[PDB]
Amino acid sequence: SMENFQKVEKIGEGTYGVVYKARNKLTGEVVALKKIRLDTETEGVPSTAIREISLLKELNHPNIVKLLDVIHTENKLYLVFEFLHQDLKKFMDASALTGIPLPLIKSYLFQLLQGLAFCHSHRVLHRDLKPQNLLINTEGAIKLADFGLARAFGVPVRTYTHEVVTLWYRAPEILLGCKYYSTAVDIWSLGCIFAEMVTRRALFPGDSEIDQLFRIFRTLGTPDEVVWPGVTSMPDYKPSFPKWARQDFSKVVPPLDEDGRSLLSQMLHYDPNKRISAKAALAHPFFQDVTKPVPHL
Amino acid sequence: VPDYHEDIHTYLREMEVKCKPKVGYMKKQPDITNSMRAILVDWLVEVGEEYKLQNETLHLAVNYIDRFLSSMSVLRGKLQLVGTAAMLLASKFEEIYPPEVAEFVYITDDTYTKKQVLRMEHLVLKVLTFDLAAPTVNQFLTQYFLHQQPANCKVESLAMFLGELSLIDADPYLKYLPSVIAGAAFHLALYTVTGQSWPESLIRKTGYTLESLKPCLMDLHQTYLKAPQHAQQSIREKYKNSKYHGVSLLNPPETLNL
Ligand SMILES: Clc1cccc(Nc2nc(OCC3CCCCC3)c3[nH]cnc3n2)c1
Repeated sequence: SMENFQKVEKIGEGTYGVVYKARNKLTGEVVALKKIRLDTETEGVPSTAIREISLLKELNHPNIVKLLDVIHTENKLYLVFEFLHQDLKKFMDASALTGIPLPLIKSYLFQLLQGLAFCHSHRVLHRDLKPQNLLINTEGAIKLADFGLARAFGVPVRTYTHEVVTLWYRAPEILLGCKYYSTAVDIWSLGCIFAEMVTRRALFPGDSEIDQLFRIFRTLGTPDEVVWPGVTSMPDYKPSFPKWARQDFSKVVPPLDEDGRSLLSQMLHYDPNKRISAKAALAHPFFQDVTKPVPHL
Repeated sequence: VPDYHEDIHTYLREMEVKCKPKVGYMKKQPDITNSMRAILVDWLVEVGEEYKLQNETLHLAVNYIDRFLSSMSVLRGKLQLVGTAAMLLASKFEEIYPPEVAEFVYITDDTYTKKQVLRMEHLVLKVLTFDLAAPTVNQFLTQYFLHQQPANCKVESLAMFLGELSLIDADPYLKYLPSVIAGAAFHLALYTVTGQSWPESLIRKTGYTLESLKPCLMDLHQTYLKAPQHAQQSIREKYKNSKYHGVSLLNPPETLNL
């Protein structure tokens, strides 16, 4: 079943399973294989694989990792995916003495926004956007990957899982216990990623939920009823929260130009209703000169 | 947050045609019948109530059973096993805390083993080729509810109730797409509770008018009128609860004047 694939090395482990680099012996295609250990008399096929496969077979897009096949054995399940060369986190690491050239940053964000609008227009929430789940190739593409925490949503949304998003990229409405979250949580993550590509350090690296909330509040101001109607009634909202004054965005990501700051501040708006959708962000003046430089590795 | 409401609606319209079960499959099933499928669905409604599952979970399980039975011949003693595996898969896909496999094994009262449930889960995945994100009547209802002037909780729960009743009876409801059943259930609920009719803003959205909803609506009306007599009664009982505003013992209108 796996007869025509030749394993090359282990790539890593994400939300569930294990990923390897492999080579199709007959066609030459290099692929990533995500091995899913099943068993039986356990839970059967994990809900994470069920959601990942059914959603990725629907999501055909240049900026979304392409699921090529599913090899479904009595014992194991193997997801065959197009092979990407590196993760954004490793690329930023490799660039941290020099920095990522502005045009590559803009192209990467433009591409991420396209992948994300396509997800959201197909009723899919990603819910784990972070630099290690964003994969680049040597032709300048960048693609959303690891849909292990994703889910299909309904209009209007109902309550979904609370334990979502790695903490440094987690939106405020999740941190505060909102009953309903939606597509704005993936935009907040991407806005933290955009800042991180530019400063090359995580915008809000908290070590706990309340630390994460205070880090966000010291940068954007502690939210009130004016900025975010309803904030004070949120479940984990506390009247004892320190009231920090909002920082001037030119000080938040100092190298960003006016267009860039305007775009980042709309991706980090507190109120998920005012936070910019991915579709609308693609027409932001920041991208008027977007091109596609590649990366290197 | 309506930036994608129309892209999503358009996409669900495209996918419900691709997820559509085969309209006359029961006449190709040697051993099972419409009435046997009614008994299975009624039972799944009871299971959803017992583990407090979402209504969407129920609608997805049923879509999985109808698509599985569309290409797989099943003996009557195994129909519950297919329905159990489908309900397990739908719980995994849609629920925050699905029941565990042992809970599914227990509620078949040990008719099957855990090993058979897990082997059937895999068979259903392979038959449906892992394509489980199917549009449901419930997903179209919820988008239609947004057009209400003002919102009416009785209208919503009664449209859910009517949409659910259509799951039980393959004949006639397997002919109608999820969006159309939802349009009939929304109009019927609205007319029963308020006197109002399918709004003009939903003709613009959907393209459906009362004339195009007419065949489904005539079918749904009769189902509504005859509900108290149907051999399956778990949906009327579930909709006696206050969680659903007691809508099942609202009186159906005698005529629709269409
Ligand atoms: Cl050396 C190298 C370095 C990074 C990536 C990759 N390649 C690659 N990895 C995947 O999952 C990688 C996975 C690793 C753990 C964290 C989540 C992502 C893929 N899924 C579809 N295509 C994929 N391509 C390779």
